[PDB]
Amino acid sequence: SGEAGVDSAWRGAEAYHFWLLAHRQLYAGNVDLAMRTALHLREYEDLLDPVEIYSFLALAAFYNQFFGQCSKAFIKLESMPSIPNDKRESFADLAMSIF
Amino acid sequence: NKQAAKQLQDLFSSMNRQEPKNAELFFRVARPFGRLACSDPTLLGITYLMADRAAQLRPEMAAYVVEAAAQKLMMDETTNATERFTQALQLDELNLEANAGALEAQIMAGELEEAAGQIMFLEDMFTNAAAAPTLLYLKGLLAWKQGMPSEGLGLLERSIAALFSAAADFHGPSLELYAALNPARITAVVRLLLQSIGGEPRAPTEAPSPLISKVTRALDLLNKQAPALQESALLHARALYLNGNLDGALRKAGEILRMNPEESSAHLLICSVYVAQDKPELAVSALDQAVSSNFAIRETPLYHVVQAKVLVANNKLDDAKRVLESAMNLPGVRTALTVQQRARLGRKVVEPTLHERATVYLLLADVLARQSKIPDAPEAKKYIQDAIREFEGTSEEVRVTVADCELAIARGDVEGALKKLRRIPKESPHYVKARMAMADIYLRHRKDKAAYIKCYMDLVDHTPDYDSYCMLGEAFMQIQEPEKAVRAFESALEFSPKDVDLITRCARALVTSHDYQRAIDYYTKAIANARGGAQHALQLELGNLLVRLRQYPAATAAINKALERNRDGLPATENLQLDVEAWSMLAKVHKGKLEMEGYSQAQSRALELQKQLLLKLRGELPEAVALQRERTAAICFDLAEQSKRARQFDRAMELYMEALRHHDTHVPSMLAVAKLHLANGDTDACQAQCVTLLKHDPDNEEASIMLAELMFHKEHYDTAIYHFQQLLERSPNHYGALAQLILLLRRAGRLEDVPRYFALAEAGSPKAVMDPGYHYCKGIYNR
Repeated sequence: SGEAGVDSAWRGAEAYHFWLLAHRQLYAGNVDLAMRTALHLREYEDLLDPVEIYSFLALAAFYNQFFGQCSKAFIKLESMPSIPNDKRESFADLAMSIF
Repeated sequence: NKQAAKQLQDLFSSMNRQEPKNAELFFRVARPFGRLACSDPTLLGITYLMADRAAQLRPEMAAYVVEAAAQKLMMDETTNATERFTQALQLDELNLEANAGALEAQIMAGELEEAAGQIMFLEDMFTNAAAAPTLLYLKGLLAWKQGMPSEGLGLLERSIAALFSAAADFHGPSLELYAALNPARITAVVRLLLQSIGGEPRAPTEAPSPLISKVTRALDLLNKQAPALQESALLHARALYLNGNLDGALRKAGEILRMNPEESSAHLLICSVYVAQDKPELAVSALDQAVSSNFAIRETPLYHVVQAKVLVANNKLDDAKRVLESAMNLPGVRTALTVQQRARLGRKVVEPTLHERATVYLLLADVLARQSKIPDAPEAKKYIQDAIREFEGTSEEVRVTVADCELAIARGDVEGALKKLRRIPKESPHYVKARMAMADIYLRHRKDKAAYIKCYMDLVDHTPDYDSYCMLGEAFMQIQEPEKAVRAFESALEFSPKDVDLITRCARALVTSHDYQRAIDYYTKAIANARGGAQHALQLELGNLLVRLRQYPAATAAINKALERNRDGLPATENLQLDVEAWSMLAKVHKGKLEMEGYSQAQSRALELQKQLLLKLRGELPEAVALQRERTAAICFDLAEQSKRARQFDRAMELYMEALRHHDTHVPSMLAVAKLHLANGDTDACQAQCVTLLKHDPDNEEASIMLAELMFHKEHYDTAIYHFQQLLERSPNHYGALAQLILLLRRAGRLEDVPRYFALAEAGSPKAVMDPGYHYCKGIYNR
């Protein structure tokens, strides 16, 4: 089935609606609302590529300079590397520089 | 042996008209290299021959007779070893070397427990001799033959450390070195410590074995003492194959095949590494290399294991099954051979380590499982239960229950494998390794992080080993709580520090948890796992940590002290290149100290050290002939950049000349001299740099693109727009190149391939019309 509630019934279509919302808001001046509607896909990372949402949040939230989210993004960009190890290690070096 | 054989033959011809036997003469024939016979069987036919012609002439003195029986003992040929050791025991019964070597001969002449009954008298007389090499190797060997490894490990490593201390007096691979380095006993220690793993692949990120790390460090030290010994590089890369350093073993085996004309054990190692690296066709290529060297190497457990699993990787079930059956049906792997066979056969039989035999049983079980349909054939289950039964409750085992643990992994019965793993309490077999096996299976195959951490819960419950709490840390790393990963890593470390891997894993969790202070504290608490030079770490690496913690004066102290370092044996000039590099990033620290003129002086002295390296680092992996002329070019580039920061482009001009003269082929040197000649107003000098680069490479982006624009400079825009349309074919929406080609075509009187490359910018990429440079370029196109 799906997530609880009629508002969360078509959770796959809702998942990609929120993902296309994130993609549109990343370049429409709503990068923080893109972060929130990709935190929507922090539940919906299973049906899409989890690395895509992870890198989206990490590399448009650290550059939004949300320092707690910067720390969490660099935790994800150093621990459990799903980010490819070139940029994973580059942002690991940034974590060793920033944090 | 060729020159050795002819020198032996005309030697024995020359013995006729002189004294056919003489004491000092025949002692000096072999005794600096009759300390050892451990590399190749070619060492025996003169050393023991004229050891017999010297000691059966007269056995009175102890040095060469005892050490000749010792080198007779490094292929476990007690027969002659006990002969010379007992003629010594008849002549000088109690001694530093005589009785020690005699008990060494006993403890592989079937008398494993019969040479440990005179502890009090030997101990008091050994203390008297130390108060008023062979002793320490005796103690470690005797501790090993009884069954317990750890005391044998420690005392044998002490013996090889003493022989390395005796080795440190020599500047290189010397005959006197081989007397005092004594690779006989050291090689015996090494080959006695390769039994902890066998022919198996090994990883240190698993349950880490520090003993093979000690073997690797020791053989690296002996390679430093002698890069002219085939057993040095051979067993060094063999231990590398057992230390998780596989491609280093490949390179050292290639170094063997360089330094000796051929080596069958090197090809054994190469195919072993390839199948341990899971490279099947390369593995069978190196297997056929060993076969072309000798097909007679097939009947030995090391090559049995590696050839069997190569032909499993080669998927020749006939060949893999025949190798495994010759392991089984012909005795030697199915049956554990006795110690008395060492006297009879010499360098053919050693007591087969049980990891290796259980690996053979597991491999035969797996290939019969694959010969069946389900991964459980009757023969598969039979050999799984054999790998269980013959390897229960001992020290060299890997499968008390791990065999059907892995068989149930193949069946998918991970929980039955989990309770089978519950049957064993400690890593006498592969408790910890099957723990991480079924735990990672739960993590990824079953998508259960809870069972992934629960396996290590029950592992630390059964055996509280350091690797167990380490994998507690690994599963806490998985749970997106890297602080918990850290805390379980210090739990592992402060349970017992048994390896540098554990403490450095703690430091790495501190790195990924953004707590670098204790990370580099553990880097200064994981100094080195063994000897080999600790002040190199404690100075250069410590200065790097001070750079990480931002102490640049302390970095200058540690790193300027680092660049006076040294090694043992042959200290080759990598000492001096690391002095150069410590000076170069010392200059980088000076730049970080804001010392701009300090950067000029320190990086200029790094420039002149790399000018030495421009002439002294040319060979020894001779790509340095381009590397160092790039490096001194790049450091005079950075000093020219400092001159730009010192506001002088004419000094940048001079050091761009200097980079040009370091490396002519240097492409950004052509760029730099061209751009600061155009600053002087020299388009012709830029065209000359284009010509030189066109000689250096014919189709470069610089060469083709800027050649195109340089004849475009006289209104020949067709080549310019052609090379830039090649550029926007190669790079469709390169916004700088997009703007350049669209303005160039527009100024070429062309608006035709303008929207063609706008469309090509968005042809393969359906996100390009909303791009900012594409926005700007399409905008100016509409303008």
